[PDB]
Amino acid sequence: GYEVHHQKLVFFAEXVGSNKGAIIGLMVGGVVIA
Amino acid sequence: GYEVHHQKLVFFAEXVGSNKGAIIGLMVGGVVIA
Amino acid sequence: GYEVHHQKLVFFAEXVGSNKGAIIGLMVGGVVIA
Amino acid sequence: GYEVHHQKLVFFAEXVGSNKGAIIGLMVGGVVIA
Amino acid sequence: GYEVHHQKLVFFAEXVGSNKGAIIGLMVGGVVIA
Amino acid sequence: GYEVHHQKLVFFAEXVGSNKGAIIGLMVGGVVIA
Amino acid sequence: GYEVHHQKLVFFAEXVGSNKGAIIGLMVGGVVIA
Amino acid sequence: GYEVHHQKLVFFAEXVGSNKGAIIGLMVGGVVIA
Amino acid sequence: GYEVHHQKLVFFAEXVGSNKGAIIGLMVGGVVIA
Amino acid sequence: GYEVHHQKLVFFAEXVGSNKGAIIGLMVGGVVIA
Amino acid sequence: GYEVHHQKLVFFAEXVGSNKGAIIGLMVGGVVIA
Amino acid sequence: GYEVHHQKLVFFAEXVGSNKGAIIGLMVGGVVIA
Repeated sequence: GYEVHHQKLVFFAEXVGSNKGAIIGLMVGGVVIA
Repeated sequence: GYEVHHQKLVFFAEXVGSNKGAIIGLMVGGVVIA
Repeated sequence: GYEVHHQKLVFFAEXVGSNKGAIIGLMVGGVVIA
Repeated sequence: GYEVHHQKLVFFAEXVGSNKGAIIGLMVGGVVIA
Repeated sequence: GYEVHHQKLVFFAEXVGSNKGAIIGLMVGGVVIA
Repeated sequence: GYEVHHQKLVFFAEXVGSNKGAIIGLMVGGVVIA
Repeated sequence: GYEVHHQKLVFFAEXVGSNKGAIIGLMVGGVVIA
Repeated sequence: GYEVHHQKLVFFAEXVGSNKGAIIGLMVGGVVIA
Repeated sequence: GYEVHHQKLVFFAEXVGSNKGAIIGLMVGGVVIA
Repeated sequence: GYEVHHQKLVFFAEXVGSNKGAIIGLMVGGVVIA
Repeated sequence: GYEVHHQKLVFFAEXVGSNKGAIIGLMVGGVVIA
Repeated sequence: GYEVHHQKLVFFAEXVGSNKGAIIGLMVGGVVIA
């Protein structure tokens, strides 16, 4: 079990052209890339 | 079981042309890229 | 089981031309890209 | 069990062209790259 | 069990072209590269 | 059990072209490269 | 003459008990405290 | 003459008890404290 | 004449008790303390 | 004439009790303390 | 004339009790202390 | 004329009690102490 709390996240992104993947600020769980 | 709470997220994005993927600020669960 | 609560999310997006993917501020569940 | 709390994260990204992977600010869980 | 708290993280990224891997600011859990 | 707290991390990255591995600012857990 | 434009401001405040002063997100002009 | 434009400001404040002064995110002009 | 543009500012504040002065994230102009 | 542009500023503050002065992240202009 | 651009500044402050002066991350112009 | 650009500055401060002077991370211009 995951207990994630009290996060202050600021995400700046620039350009980001032809993104074919995942761009996530805060991710809880699992990321599978194929 | 996931328990996510008390998040203050700010997401800035610029440009972002021809995005074919997922751009997520806060994601809970699972991301599969194929 | 997922328990997500108490989120303060601000999402800024600029440009974003010809987006063919998913642009989500807060996502709970699962994202599959194909 | 993971207990993650009280994080102040600032993420700056520039360019980021043709990203086919995962770009995450804060990730809790597991990342599998294939 | 992992207990991670009270982190002040600043992440600067530039260029980052054709990224096929994982670029994470703060990661808790496990990273498998294949 | 790991107890990590009170970290002030600043991460500067430049160029970073065609990254196929993991670039992490703060990582807690385990990294397996294959 | 002041020309202020194109500002994206996010202001988070917590607690803030018995405030006797001015708490302003974006202020243009002049502030006099006495 | 002042020409201020294109600002992305995020302001986090915590506690802030019995504030008798000015707490400003973005201020253009003049501040006099007495 | 002042020409200030293209600023990405993140301001974290904690505690801040009995503030009698000016706490500003981005200030353009003049500050006089008396 | 001052031309200030393209600044990425992150400001962390802790405690800060009974501040009678000016605490500024980015300041353009002039500061006079008396 | 001053031309200041392309600055990546991270400012950490701790304690800072009874500050009667100026605490600035990035300052352009002139500072007079009296 | 001053041309200052491309600076990556990290400033750590601890304690800093009863500061009556100027504590600046990056300063361009002139500092007069009296």
